[PDB]
Amino acid sequence: MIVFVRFNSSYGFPVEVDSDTSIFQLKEVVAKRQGVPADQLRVIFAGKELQNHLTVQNCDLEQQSIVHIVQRPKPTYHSFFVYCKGPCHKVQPGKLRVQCGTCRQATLTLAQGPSCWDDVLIPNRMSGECQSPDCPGTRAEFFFKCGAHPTSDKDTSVALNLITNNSRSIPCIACTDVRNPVLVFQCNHRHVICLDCFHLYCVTRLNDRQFVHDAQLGYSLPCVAGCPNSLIKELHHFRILGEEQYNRYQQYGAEECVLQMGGVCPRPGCQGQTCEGCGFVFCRDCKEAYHCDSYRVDQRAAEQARWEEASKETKTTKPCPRCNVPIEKNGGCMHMKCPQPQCKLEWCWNCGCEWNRACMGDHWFDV
Ligand SMILES: [Zn+2]
Ligand SMILES: [Zn+2]
Ligand SMILES: [Zn+2]
Ligand SMILES: [Zn+2]
Ligand SMILES: [Zn+2]
Ligand SMILES: [Zn+2]
Ligand SMILES: [Zn+2]
Ligand SMILES: [Zn+2]
Repeated sequence: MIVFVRFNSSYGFPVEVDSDTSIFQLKEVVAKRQGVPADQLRVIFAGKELQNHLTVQNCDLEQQSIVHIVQRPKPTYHSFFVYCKGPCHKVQPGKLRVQCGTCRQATLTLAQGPSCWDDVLIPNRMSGECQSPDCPGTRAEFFFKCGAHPTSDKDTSVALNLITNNSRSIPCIACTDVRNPVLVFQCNHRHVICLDCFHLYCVTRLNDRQFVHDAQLGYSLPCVAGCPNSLIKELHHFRILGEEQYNRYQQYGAEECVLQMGGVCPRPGCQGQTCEGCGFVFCRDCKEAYHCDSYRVDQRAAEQARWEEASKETKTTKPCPRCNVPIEKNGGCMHMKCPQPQCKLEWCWNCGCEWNRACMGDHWFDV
């Protein structure tokens, strides 16, 4: 059998595999050509990952069928997750901060803090009074920081607003495993995916060249379920793939623009008929060296793997930590205050403790 193997590239090289050939042996043969540990390689066919024990007959692979390989080398409750450009260079939980937008000083006092993503992403959406002297600024300018290490106020990361604390134990749409955090799509059902599958998914589309181009916005991916009007608008979410794969994604304009012009290279490093450049000659029909002879997701997972909602019971209401009078939460803001005048405890919904900067940063609000 011939199967075309696409590995960090648009073109797929052919591999010879017998009827009983194991997915591990395929991942052994691809490891020789590419020189990488087999225990990090992941074979994906039609969107489904193939486990090592499986065989060609079980998979329902056929002649010239395309398989991708992708390489993969009380606790703090975190609402916010960011991409830290350094030193981490990977997605991390972040701290949510605010400042006076008029003077750029982190002293902006909020009557009531933020309740959701729109409150902290839409500029000039919130308001307060700044504690700078001779500063009139009322504008709340929210920013984020990586939480994996200390950071100067100035050193800010971008929030990945789709990445969500899986506090509802929602299973993945791709793998059915309950992970944390998870990416939640902006389709009608708010479909949930784990970040391991988001990676697998983004990479598979890069090799396939199945990215979508929002003309004004750029190139993106919709929900994995194919849902309409679910393109990821916040394109910094592709930073999650890491630099190799992000870098690849950025080069998609170049490569599509060349595709539209009628251009075509099949090297792993990089008028009607030689790479010059890299220096490697090849056929244009089959992409071989110079010499031309010789996608769905399951419905049951899709129903379960939605952000959806929880019907209120018992989450809905909690007694005041100090005085015990029931308080029900309004919106997603964790910052509770007590109307009982002999008490008036400001506390955190989630932690059950007095309100403070840690709760604020880790989870001023929750989704
Ligand atoms: Zn960091
Ligand atoms: Zn100010
Ligand atoms: Zn998954
Ligand atoms: Zn969806
Ligand atoms: Zn080349
Ligand atoms: Zn050829
Ligand atoms: Zn109270
Ligand atoms: Zn808290």
